[PDB]
Amino acid sequence: SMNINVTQLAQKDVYQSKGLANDGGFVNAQLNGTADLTFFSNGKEYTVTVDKNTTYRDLADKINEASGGEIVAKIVNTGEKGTPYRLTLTSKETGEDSAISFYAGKKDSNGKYQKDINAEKIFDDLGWGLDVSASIDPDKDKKGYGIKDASLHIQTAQNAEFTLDGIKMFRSSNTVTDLGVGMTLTLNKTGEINFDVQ
Amino acid sequence: DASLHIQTAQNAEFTLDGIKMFRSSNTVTDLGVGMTLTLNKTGEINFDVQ
Amino acid sequence: SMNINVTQLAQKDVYQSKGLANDGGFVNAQLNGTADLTFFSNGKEYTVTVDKNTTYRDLADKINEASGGEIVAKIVNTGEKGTPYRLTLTSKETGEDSA
Amino acid sequence: DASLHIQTAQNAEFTLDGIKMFRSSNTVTDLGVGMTLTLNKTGEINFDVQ
Amino acid sequence: SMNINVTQLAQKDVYQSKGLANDGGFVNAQLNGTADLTFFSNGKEYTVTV
Amino acid sequence: TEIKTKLLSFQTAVSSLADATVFAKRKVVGSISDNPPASLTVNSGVALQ
Amino acid sequence: SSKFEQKVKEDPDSTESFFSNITKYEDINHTGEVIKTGSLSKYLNSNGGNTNGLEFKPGDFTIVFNNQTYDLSKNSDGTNFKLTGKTEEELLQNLANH
Repeated sequence: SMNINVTQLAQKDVYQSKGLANDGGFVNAQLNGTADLTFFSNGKEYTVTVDKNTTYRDLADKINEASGGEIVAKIVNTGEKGTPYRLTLTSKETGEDSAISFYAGKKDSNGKYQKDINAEKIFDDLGWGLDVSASIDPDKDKKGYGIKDASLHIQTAQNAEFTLDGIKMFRSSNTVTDLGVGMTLTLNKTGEINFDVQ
Repeated sequence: DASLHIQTAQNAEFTLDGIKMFRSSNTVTDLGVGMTLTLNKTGEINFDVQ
Repeated sequence: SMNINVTQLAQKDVYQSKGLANDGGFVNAQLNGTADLTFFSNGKEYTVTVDKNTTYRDLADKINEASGGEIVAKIVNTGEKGTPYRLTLTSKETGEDSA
Repeated sequence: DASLHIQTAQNAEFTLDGIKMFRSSNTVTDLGVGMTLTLNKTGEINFDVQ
Repeated sequence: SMNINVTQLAQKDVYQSKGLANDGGFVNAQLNGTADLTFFSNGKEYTVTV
Repeated sequence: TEIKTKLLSFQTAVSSLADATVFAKRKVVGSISDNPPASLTVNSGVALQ
Repeated sequence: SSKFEQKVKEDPDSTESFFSNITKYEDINHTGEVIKTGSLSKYLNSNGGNTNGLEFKPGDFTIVFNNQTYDLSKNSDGTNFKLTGKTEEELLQNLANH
């Protein structure tokens, strides 16, 4: 038997764009051969190529393809008067490991980036307005810019946490895996509770 | 002359992860592509779909 | 997985009107560009166009067109310089958008 | 003194999420009529619209 | 019949220590021979050489 | 006799559904007219909550 | 059932049309029983314009449609009109014209 408390939950970062007219529009209204967009989540790099048939939705789909599900999407028709739309994205990584970051740059023959500021200003178009705290040639950096807005912060990156009767522990996931001989547990609120196995 | 309108009725809009939604009437079928949600009166909800 | 929250209290109306007109309401006229008057319901519409069709009743009738009468009331029918009706009303439906 | 009127029959009352009003005699009806509440017995309830 | 209030958490002597880069980290690998330690807990005395 | 009763009973359901009893009204419980224990009432055009 | 929802949201009226169709009132049959020329012609505006009048208590003569009060204050032919119009024949002919 034991006493418990929980005082974090490992929810993810989820970010959104501004109110776009629609994502059927193109990453920008018109393009060169390519524009290139980069994302990161917990140190992994994710890069996409834009083309002259790439709608904003195609960009969301490519992000999933380029990330292979490492960064996940959920999109919005806000239904707001006149401007019913938003575009949002989600991380695979969660907990204290959750964060996402944002950048634009094209890869080269060294497997290395080149900074596409033209594609960087596409991010503010996509409302994930880059948090400028990144002087980065991302291969070494792996932290892109964040974003600028909190209301656009669909969900936040943070750790999971709990006590056990005198002891406090933080955990990258809401799933507690091996509490004992064949045990598993979930976190559902930040609160105290007591338990018994008997 | 809202004085003839001695008292006024009101509605309920809804909020979302990060977001809050302006409306002309209560409806959240505009989650996205067909996903339909409805607003009760007062509460929060955390979600999982299974 | 997600969070949604909903916290907004609906309210009710209390009301006494101006009166519905008798058979005379002359007021105004038009301009060179077509003068148009219109009455709404949060996205739909109820309309009349003014060439000289510019009586109080033309307007009041469309106000009835928009308001729809989904209301409760108690009745007085006396008159006011050509205005046989006056009532005290209170809401049967809801909404702020519905103002 | 007021005590000679036994326990002093008075209003019938309720509460609606920060909204209230007083009526007892023969009726409790005029609570902003059109959508109204009426009282005869102790109760607690919730509803939702379809 | 009886009524109960309870005002005081029965607790244990619960310790948790410095953060370790290594549980396999050596408490001591070349102790200068041995040390001699003593403890009392649970109303019981303890003695050890380390 | 039994089957005719079945058709009579089925006939009633057919009769029941002939009526568009369902109406274009918002939906909530409680409509008594006089001396019920208690009731709060709302009607057929409300914004739903 | 998704079809049931479809048809109602598509069109409740046709959807009701399958069970029933519509509310039916009594046939609207009633007569203006007695009128003839020269009954009120000069309280009526036989002057051609609008110079003549007739006595009334408000709501002595009115239409109600959709439970809303309806109008009796213009020619259907578009000429000079009043509630106590030009003549007996004109007033009642205009309404049918209306």
